[PDB]
Amino acid sequence: ITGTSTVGVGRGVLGDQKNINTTYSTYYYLQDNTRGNGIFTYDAKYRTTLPGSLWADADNQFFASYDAPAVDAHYYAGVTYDYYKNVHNRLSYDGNNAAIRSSVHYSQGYNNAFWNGSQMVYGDGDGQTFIPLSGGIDVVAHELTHAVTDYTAGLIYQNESGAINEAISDIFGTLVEFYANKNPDWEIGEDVYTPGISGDSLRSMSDPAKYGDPDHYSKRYTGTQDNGGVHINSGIINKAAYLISQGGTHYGVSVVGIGRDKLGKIFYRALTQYLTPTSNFSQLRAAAVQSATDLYGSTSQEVASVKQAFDAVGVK
Ligand SMILES: O[C@@H]1[C@@H](O)[C@H](O)OC[C@H]1O
Ligand SMILES: O[C@@H]1[C@@H](O)[C@H](O)OC[C@H]1O
Ligand SMILES: [Ca+2]
Ligand SMILES: [Ca+2]
Ligand SMILES: [Ca+2]
Ligand SMILES: [Ca+2]
Ligand SMILES: [Zn+2]
Repeated sequence: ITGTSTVGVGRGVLGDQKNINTTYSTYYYLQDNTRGNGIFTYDAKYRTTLPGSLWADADNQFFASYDAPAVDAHYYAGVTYDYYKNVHNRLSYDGNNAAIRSSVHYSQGYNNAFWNGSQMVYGDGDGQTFIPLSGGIDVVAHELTHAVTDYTAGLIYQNESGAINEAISDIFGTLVEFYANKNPDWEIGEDVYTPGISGDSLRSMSDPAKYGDPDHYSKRYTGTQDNGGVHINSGIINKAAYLISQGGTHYGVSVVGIGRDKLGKIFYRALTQYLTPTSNFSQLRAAAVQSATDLYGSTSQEVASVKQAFDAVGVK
């Protein structure tokens, strides 16, 4: 909508207070004009029609329980935008400042979030398994990274290319969380997962097996569930990226860590320069090696660590 840019204030899913960029035109809309061609947040009103209504507020103060998921979807979309701009010189997910749209209050008790080819979509959770999922910045960045992947490598969402697609979203969801530096970790979804269970998460990058996911190619799931286990076998790639960044010895294979920022540059380059829609784990390895070579040289520690990490998880 057309209006004058202004700044509102509200509270997130987790009760934290934050300023949000809004637009004034009779009402104050969740429309952030400071980032590319806008970040737009919508209210699905407990239904499944998308995008719904552009969020409209009467006084620019968003402290109601009902507003919190919209506050966080709006705010964390901006953080993810900032990450890709400042770290990877990328303007929005299509690299040309496409408008980022997010709908919250999707359905009733919906325990998920997703990028639907055009926008992000967040359920409220049933209050038991999930609270509103936009409250997890790694969830938001996870979904928005899917838009980045769809516009670049285009990894088919099935089998190994689908698991790479999932791993990429877990990776950059985690790196965006570290970028904001609020209780960051190598776990996925901890902030919105099981409010009644402390210390758990949806997946673990540091130790995929913690939740039954493979941490080695030999343990990969080859059935048909989950489009061939795209959310399961991602553990194999998640573990390799954890090892690249943090180091460790895994099934007796030692990996020297190189840090988070270099992991991001290697995988972003791999994602945008070398991966294709049908790429498999082995081709991901080659992409990661060629990216680290481009960035740091064939005889670098970085290239060596990329090689050690994929050996650890059994990807040749
Ligand atoms: O109480 C809710 C209110 O916060 C919102 O603005 O409109 C829908 C209501 O359910
Ligand atoms: O507020 C209610 C909400 O809790 C539920 O998700 O759907 C029905 C609504 O009236
Ligand atoms: Ca208000
Ligand atoms: Ca965390
Ligand atoms: Ca996390
Ligand atoms: Ca929990
Ligand atoms: Zn995903």
